[PDB]
Amino acid sequence: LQEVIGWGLIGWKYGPIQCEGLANLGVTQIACAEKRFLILSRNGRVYTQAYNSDTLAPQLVQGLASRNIVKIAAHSDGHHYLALAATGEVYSWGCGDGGRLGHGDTVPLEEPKVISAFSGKQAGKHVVHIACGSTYSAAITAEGELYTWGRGNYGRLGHGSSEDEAIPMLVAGLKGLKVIDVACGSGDAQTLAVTENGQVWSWGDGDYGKLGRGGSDGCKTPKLIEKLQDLDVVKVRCGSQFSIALTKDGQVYSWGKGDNQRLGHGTEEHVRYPKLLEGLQGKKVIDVAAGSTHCLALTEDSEVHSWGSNDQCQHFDTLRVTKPEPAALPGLDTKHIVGIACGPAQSFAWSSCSEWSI
Repeated sequence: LQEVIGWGLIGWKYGPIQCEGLANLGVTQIACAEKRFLILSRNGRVYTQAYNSDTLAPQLVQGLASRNIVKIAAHSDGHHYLALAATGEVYSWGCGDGGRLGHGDTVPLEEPKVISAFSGKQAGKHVVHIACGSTYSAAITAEGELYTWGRGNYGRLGHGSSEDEAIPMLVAGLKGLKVIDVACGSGDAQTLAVTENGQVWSWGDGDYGKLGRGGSDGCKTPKLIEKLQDLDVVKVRCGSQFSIALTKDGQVYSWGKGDNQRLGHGTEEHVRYPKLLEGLQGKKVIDVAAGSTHCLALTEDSEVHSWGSNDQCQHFDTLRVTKPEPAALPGLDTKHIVGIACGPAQSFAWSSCSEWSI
């Protein structure tokens, strides 16, 4: 068996715990929502489990059996889900408020439904990435177009207004650039994106300087993060009121709200421009997972570092209520971890499910 480790506020357990129930599935991805998480299996099925259930027993998400799912998404402060099929179809379910499901109404859905706006597309118009905010959604096509939809407050969708959209809408401001990553926030939310030239963009609410251009002014269309504009950034992430960027050469920058040590720089001052996370210099980071107020980082050599809030034991290596600076979690160096994920009070890490790796 693959190893799947979890810790934090988990209701099935009487530090880190081995989740054999999840290992049986062959985990490739985990998307953490607010009360539950989705698990994608090697065979392209999707399962769901609540954090606070008495029993660990992931249940099959019905309505996807037809298709081979290759990506899932959800947001750690959210109540809706996206799933992406190998053939390109996008499914959505959960809460419908503000049009976040993308079906042109605000009806909530117990079961996955195809977003017909993305069906019947031709080649480079196929969706290849999906993302959720707390109240909105995004997707990227193979050509590099970015579509957003859902709640529009503070310009989080990037279309020059605060209008909600129940149907996916092209982000015109990036038309002409190839978008390769996007991340969505919560509360008064920011949105971040990365284009193939390695430049980085932000828009939405400006509180705590999470947009990365000083002060706290928001904006309603995508704008360049000038401090990152010479680095080859390849991924972005959003936690609650803060932002993360990761370079091709494994450096990490965090900025935004400072409370509860969520930025990892060692104090709780808000940081209004992207700042290099010194605690990880020397390590080559290959992924970062941002929960609400805590983060994990996976390195090339398979170490798993964490920092931030510890109000709910998100960090099993510290007794104090925060973990100010990044530091390797013990026990995990020897397990060949390849994936990490964070919920609002939860963290997961897994090794590979190839029966060959085992």
